Amino acid sequence: PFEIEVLLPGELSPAETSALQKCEGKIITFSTLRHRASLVDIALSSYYINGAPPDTLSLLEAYRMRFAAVITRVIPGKLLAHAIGVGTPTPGLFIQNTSPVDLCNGDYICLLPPVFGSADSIRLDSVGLEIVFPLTIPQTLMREIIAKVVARAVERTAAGAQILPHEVLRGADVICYNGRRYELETNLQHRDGSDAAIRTLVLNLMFSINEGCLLLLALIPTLLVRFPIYETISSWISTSSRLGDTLGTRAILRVCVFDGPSTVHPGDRTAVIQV
Amino acid sequence: TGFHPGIAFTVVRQDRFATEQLLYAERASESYFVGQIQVHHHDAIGGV
Amino acid sequence: TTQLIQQVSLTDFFRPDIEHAGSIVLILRHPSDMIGEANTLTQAGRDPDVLLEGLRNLFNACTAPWTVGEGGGLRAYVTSLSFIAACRAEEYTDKQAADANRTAIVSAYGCSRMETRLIRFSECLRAMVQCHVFPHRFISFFGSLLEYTIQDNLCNITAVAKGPQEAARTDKTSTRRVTANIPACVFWDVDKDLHLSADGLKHVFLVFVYTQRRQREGVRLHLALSQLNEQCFGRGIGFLLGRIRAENAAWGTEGTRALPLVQLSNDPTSPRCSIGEITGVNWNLARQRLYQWTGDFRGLPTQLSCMYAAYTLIGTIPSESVRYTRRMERFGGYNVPTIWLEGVVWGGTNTWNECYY
Repeated sequence: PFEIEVLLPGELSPAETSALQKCEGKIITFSTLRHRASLVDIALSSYYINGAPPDTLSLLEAYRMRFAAVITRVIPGKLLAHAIGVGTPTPGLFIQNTSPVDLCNGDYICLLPPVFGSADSIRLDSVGLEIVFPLTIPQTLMREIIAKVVARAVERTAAGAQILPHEVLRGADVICYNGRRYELETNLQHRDGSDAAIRTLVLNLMFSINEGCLLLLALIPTLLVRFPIYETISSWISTSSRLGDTLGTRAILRVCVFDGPSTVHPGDRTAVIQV
Repeated sequence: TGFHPGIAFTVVRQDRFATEQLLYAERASESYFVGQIQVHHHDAIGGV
Repeated sequence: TTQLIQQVSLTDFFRPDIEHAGSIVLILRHPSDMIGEANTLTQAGRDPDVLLEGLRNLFNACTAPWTVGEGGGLRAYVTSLSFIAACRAEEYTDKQAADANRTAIVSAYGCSRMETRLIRFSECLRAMVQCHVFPHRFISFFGSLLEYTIQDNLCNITAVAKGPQEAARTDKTSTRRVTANIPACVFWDVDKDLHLSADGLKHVFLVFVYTQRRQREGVRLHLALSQLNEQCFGRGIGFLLGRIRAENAAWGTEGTRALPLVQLSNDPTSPRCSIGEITGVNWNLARQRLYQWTGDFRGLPTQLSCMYAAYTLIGTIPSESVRYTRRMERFGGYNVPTIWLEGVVWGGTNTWNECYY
């Protein structure tokens, strides 16, 4: 009937201690279930096999299958930690706001680490270990965001492959919510994740859609005014089932602030709770 | 160009100057009644 | 284990004094993204001028233009559901009691200058439903409201996640136990197939009707009480609304043959053009002899315009032999229909699904 406490580096560099104190309020990912998770990040990108190591899917799966933890103040000599995953519940937890997007209480929220552009992270030269903070967004808004990202990537690929320009100005593309402006696809450079890791997934989705629409258009419509030809259909069904299973639904997070402020900005007093 | 006034006109000006206040009450002004106070336990955002 | 959320409210759009304790309220959201996405939602099938005029007159009728319009920061969060429930109860083949209940409601809570606002809201919602903007993505669920206080244009509205009906014991009135009464006159009768002995953990489905008729499109509140999962209920809503689904499909088709290419692709010795395509010397000179098929996309530009199912799995009850009871009371001269629903718990996540099978 005990708990697990993280290690405390005693007599460290003043810069390292200052950085740890500054990042103390930031969310810290939980360690492994059994003993410890220190070389997992290093070994995650070890199978480069003479090329870019696919790590987006692996990190997404790790974040979905791993819980979180809340750290406390640092005291020289003794360290205290709190965990509500498999240990004992705690009477309220304080976590600083991280996601710049506005959030509303009384609604179910999900967790999904972004992979487009850049994300906040902490890295130390003398440590060599980096931690990526996932962004928490509601599922309803997340679905629209990912759909818009997929559409923008598809249109960018079409423009880059067709040679001639094909972008048609359909109007303003600025999303405004509670006085906050959010502009997407404001640039067409330094795209290190647009067609690097999700390119294979979007290509598979596109070819599956193409084969399905061809198969239905072959004989299905009738009111409009040695090869069994089944292995391809079976493979398409298997890939569709696999992607549906790997899509996942991580709705376990919730926000509930007692008499909190209306506007929300990074650096406020929020609460963390589950359902 | 010239702004020749062919008709009369008026303007509206509003002012709001802060002022002090003096309070004085007699003995038979108001009374006070002490209620019942009890200790209750609640939940905070970081503890009890 | 107790969580509370505090929200602000206004007096010109909500009067907490009339409402009693134990009521159920739903939190809305500002249409900041909806006013921008309506252009894509309306699509080329309809025009966005009607929606623009509707939102313009809604903003004009709404008070405090300096706060609302682009953010729900200083707006009334809690909104009474009785008005919309009474408004949407017209198409229920039961109006004798509704008219009697609404005659006093209009006389007391309404009067003054409210008919114009009511008609404006009704036409705005009719235009929103007609244009298929899907405004149901802002409806949530909350617990009972047993506490209310207001001093000057500020209501300290508080709520809880679960329901402590069996453990509250406020003892602030002559009663000994708390209760939560909410009318359920819009409860759809779905017992025609479950009239037999069925007991257990019954599930409540919040189904929204989305009709696609001619100038009679609207969303009406509906309730259900039956122990079913997401598959059987979906199949029931699929093959039980067949007539209205077919009518909507026929109305929405506001407007092409087979092809033998499959046979020649299946048989061997098929004409393959890969080296020529790679070289590019016949990029366009080789495709001129192919099958054009004379395809046209004017037959059906969109297919998601026939959605009629918006059920949400919200609300659970483990009590056996469920049977609603309706009594008669008085609030000073006007009777109110109240249902005794106490000593129960609720919970679960929302599942907004758009089914058009």
